[PDB]
Amino acid sequence: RSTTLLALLALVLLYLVSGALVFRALEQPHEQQAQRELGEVREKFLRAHPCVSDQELGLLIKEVADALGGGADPETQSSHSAWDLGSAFFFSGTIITTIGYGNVALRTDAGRLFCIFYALVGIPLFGILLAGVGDRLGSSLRHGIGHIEAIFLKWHVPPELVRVLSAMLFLLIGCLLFVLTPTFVFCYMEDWSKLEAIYFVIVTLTTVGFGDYVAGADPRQDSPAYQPLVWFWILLGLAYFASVLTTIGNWLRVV
Amino acid sequence: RSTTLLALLALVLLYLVSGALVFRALEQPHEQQAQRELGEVREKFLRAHPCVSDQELGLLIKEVADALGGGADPETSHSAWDLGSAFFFSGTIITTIGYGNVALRTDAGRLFCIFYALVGIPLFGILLAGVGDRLGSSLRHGIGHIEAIFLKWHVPPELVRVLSAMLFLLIGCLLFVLTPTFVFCYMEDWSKLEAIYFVIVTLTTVGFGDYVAGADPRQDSPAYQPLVWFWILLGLAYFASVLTTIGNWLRVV
Amino acid sequence: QIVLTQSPAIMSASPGEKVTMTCSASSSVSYMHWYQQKSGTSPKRWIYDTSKLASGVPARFSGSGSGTSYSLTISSMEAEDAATYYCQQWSNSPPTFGAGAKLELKRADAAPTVSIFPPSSEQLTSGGASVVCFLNNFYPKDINVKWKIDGSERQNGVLNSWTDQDSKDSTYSMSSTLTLTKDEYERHNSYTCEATHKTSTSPIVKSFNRN
Amino acid sequence: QIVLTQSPAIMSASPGEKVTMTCSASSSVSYMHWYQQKSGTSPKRWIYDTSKLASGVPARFSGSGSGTSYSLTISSMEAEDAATYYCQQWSNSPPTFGAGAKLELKRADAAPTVSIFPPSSEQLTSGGASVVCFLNNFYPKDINVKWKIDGSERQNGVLNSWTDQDSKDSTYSMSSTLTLTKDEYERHNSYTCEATHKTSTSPIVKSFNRN
Amino acid sequence: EVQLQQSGPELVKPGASMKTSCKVSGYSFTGYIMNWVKQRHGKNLEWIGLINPNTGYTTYNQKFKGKATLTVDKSSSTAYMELLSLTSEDSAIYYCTRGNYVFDYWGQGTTLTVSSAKTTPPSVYPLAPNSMVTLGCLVKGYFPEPVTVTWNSGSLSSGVHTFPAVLQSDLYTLSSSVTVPSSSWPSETVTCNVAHPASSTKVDKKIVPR
Amino acid sequence: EVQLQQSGPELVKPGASMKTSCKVSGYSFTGYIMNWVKQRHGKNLEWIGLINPNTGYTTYNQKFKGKATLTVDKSSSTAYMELLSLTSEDSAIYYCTRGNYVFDYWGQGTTLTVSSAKTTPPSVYPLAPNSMVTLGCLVKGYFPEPVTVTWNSGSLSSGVHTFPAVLQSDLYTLSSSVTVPSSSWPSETVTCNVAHPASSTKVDKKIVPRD
Ligand SMILES: [Ca+2]
Ligand SMILES: [Ca+2]
Ligand SMILES: [Ca+2]
Ligand SMILES: [K+]
Ligand SMILES: [K+]
Ligand SMILES: [K+]
Ligand SMILES: [K+]
Ligand SMILES: [K+]
Ligand SMILES: [K+]
Repeated sequence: RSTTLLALLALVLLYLVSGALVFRALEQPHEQQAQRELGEVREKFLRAHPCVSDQELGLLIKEVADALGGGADPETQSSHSAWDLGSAFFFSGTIITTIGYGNVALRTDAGRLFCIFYALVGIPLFGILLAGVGDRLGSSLRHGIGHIEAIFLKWHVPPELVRVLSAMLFLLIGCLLFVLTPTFVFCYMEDWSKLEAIYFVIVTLTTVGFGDYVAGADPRQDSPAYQPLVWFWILLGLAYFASVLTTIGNWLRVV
Repeated sequence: RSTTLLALLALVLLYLVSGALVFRALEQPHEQQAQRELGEVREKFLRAHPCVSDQELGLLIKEVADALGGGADPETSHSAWDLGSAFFFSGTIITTIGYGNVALRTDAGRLFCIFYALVGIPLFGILLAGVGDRLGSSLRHGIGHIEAIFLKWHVPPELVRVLSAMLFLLIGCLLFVLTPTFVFCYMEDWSKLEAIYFVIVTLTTVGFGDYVAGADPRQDSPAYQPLVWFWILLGLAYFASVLTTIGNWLRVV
Repeated sequence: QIVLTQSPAIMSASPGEKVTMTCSASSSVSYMHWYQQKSGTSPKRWIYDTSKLASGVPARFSGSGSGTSYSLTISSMEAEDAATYYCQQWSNSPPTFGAGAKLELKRADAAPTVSIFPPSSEQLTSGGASVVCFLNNFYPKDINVKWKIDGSERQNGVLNSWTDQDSKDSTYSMSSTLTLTKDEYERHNSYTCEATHKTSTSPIVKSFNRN
Repeated sequence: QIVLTQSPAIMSASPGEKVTMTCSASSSVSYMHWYQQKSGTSPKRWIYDTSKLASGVPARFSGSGSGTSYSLTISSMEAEDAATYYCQQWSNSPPTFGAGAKLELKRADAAPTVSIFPPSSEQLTSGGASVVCFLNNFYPKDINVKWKIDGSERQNGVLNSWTDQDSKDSTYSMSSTLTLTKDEYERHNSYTCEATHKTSTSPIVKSFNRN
Repeated sequence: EVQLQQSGPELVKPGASMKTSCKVSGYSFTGYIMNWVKQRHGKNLEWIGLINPNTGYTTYNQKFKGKATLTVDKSSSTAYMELLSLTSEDSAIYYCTRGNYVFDYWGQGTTLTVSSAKTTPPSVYPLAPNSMVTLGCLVKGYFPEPVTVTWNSGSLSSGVHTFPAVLQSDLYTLSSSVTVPSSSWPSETVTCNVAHPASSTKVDKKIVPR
Repeated sequence: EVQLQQSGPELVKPGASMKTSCKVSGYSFTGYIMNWVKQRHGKNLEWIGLINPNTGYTTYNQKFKGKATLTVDKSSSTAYMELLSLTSEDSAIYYCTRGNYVFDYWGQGTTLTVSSAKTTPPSVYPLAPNSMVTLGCLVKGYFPEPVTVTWNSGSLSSGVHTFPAVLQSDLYTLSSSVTVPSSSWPSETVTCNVAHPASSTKVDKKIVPRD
């Protein structure tokens, strides 16, 4: 319905400008401070090292930036592997899920080329498995609810409301198992704050996958089973979450 | 069938182990290239500037890292959180692309981002479905003229349906995969392969962030910055439709 | 390409007075430096990093500021402080400079002592004729000269030259030189140099007749 | 933290001979440096950045290597090249050094000239008794001394001392000193110093009887 | 006592190029950044560029990218600046100064004159006309700068103004003023002594009453 | 001619501290990093730490974090190292050397002796027993180093080996050998002359044949 389509366009377009205003107002001040700190660091270095021109230091910094950007670590001079078998497994998963954290980048042209086909074939394959698991999990959940639903029907609360309350229990546990449980897990395991962990979980299950936070990626932890196993969580959550994302969609269409 | 999905799980897993082996074999031998480059930069600097100790340069590099980590950029209009870039960043969310080349630093930023997405993604999905339908219509409608030609040529109506799909995607591909990749090559001084990698990583909504095109506007070519936003919208729609139908073919199978 | 504005470009102070000169930057800057220049010699670092005093500098000088606004101050003007002061920045490459602020000594106003001189015979024989006027030892510097030949003004082939403030009496002086060909010169009889200075409302006028 | 091994720790070369000494690093480094040291004096930068020669260094020296393996080479030994060479690294702080490689001049083998000396009476009166043995002017340096008292070997109370290679005959010498109390000394009669050297299968033995 | 000693004034034709130098003493030449700055007759200071004497690295003000080349000789701890295809816009004072954030030591400067004119001696003309009297010397048509003017061989030093030279048709002119008690002149002789070193010209002019 | 001139040798008691210097000439002190390095009698070289004379910044080898403090005096372009809580293992040679990646200039070194012992003169004992014959001097129980040994007041100098001193219970011992033609001895008097500057000791011992 062309009218509706343009209305929707204007709407979203406003949802974005709205987002923009908020993130600017919330993040720009931190950013301008950092830009200031960098310049302070340069100026301090010049005053200490008269054998260095501002312009030369500038190049040093550009070169250092490029290397850190490529995943160099400031702390050391040079063991653990980003591409070790467990981590590579994990990396692939990030593709077919479309999450795409990207905390570790491909460097080889061959890597990029293979990645293209790996995804084109991998994502639809995964989508199908996901639909499958979504149906199967909902079924298991629905059968489970039925037994407690039987108790509500005896208590003479209407079949219409009993169904609604069950939803509340239904998601609340789902959320408990897939949102709340993991966030509590991650806080303790990754040294994140409550809020960081929830941020991570949600960024993950929406498949946004910023990559600022990645469970397991931490170099120090000797926890091999953990990170793929987390992927096991990711499978459940993503399915449970997909069920939800369509539904907030329905509510949105209704208004 | 539950048995069948369990079988499907194993298939995937093998698809993952298979992927793992390839990336490991392809990338492990370059894990440490960036360190090596950093060290080279240090050692070169020391040789040029005898008034600097390794340890002092070390701190410089830590302090620089902290600042870049906060969003600073090397100087020699760069604001990632000015209006235009924040708009773009919000887009990366509702699309679920999530490049992440710019991170949120504030806890408030993270908190707001959660709700922004929960409400934003479904809202965008709906607009996307809408645009997918409207665009598919324009496409299929155009193809209609060629379909008329095939029907005259007494090509079976069933194959005519197939050729139209091939066209349907092939024409999109030209406009949405091939055209942009050629565009970006020239604009971003990326290689042919880098550009395709980018395009596809983007339209699959994987959004690694190693390559990003539309974050800031380009003086001397104004149309660039929006055209990309427009492109992403259409491309995402064209890609979704492929997936739903290839998904569509897949689920019955 | 940060731009530094020093305004005003000229100022004057009596000894004992407090002097303040400012430098505004087109975009923020972490430190400002200042140089003193006396005519005839190179600039000297005077103040650096906003408020540090260079080795030579007396304590009556100070500096302050931040962001986009910076200042140099003399608590109590002295005579040796007459100079041009420049601000400079290097928080972004390339470094840049203000266009300087010229600080002269104030003193009691003085009228020009005026003299006019007719072409020497030696010059005439070679075919040239220069009429020279000295406006000497006056204050302040703003001055206007007018040449008149036979009572009517001439404003061609006139060249002017100002001294720097004199070191001991703080006055200024200038020469004005009307340069003609012997022909033009011999055609007229009366030559007048006319000076307008704020000390008097009525011009000072020196004249001579070729006769 | 990075460890540099130089092996072997001693080596010898005739003049004209080619000499190569190696430095292996516990983990890769981008560059190796080398120093030359002669006894009595400080180390000198000899080679730096793997293969650059310091100012005074003759061209018979060269350096090479990469990653974890580095070498210093003398194309054709000369006499002034006898010295100790050290490798050092500074691709990781802290900088570190090899334990050095001592390079001596080769020469024809020579047997020790051996002499044994009883305690002086002067020493005995103060209650001590030192029996001394000189093993002089031999080559190569590897040598073994054994003390025997009344035929039974003694190793305790023995102190040894070696010279540096002689700068002209290229030999070595050592002293061995058995230090006893006057009591122990007077209890026995026969004292023998016994030297084993490459130059013979049969020890060289000097002896004396207390009486 | 850090010191930057620049080479002397330079005179060149339009179109030519020019090289000028700055020797440092009192510190280590290779330890600090060297800069050059232009000042066109008594007006704003303009940073030309820098060189890092230790590394050879140079960067220039965009305005001077084509115009100027900086180099150094480490052994003689001397810095050089070359300017190219000179025009009259290039006539100015040029300084070398040291620093990577503030310019802490400056050379005494060197003056560049870009001109077609040939060495010419001045014509010197007397200027003759109360308690005091003022006399003068007109010194015109000389090149190049400078000239020096004294009075009665230096015996008259109070009351003396020599005005700055100005260009008149590719040549310089100035005058000099001396004021004396009217009892003194013409009772006593007054003579101006003009010297123009470039042309080895030394002239005395008596001021005679009209 | 770059030159790093270290101060003289130092002798201190266990527990005390000690400060030693290195004055640079021939270049700009503040332009280069200064390091100190330890060498304990003829073994591996050990980097102690560095100071940036221009900034005051220091870093130390973990081994020496507690032990050593580096400082500099810019005006006199001198670098200082203080060592604390000295123990016997601190006895070594110490160098100041210049560089931020290779060590390109070294001081001549300075020797630190850490010891409880008090200045003690040596006991000197003669060593008396083919055409050549060998005699000796045992020089024992002296502190500190060094002693000087000559033979016939220096007039007998060919055929002489003086072995390096060794520590025995806080005191030094060495010997010296001289070889001469048997025709010469005992026909001719042979005397070893020992001097110990620290204790102002001068001793002459005639070598006499054993009864
Ligand atoms: Ca930024
Ligand atoms: Ca922006
Ligand atoms: Ca020249
Ligand atoms: K990143
Ligand atoms: K992503
Ligand atoms: K999706
Ligand atoms: K994503
Ligand atoms: K996604
Ligand atoms: K990402």
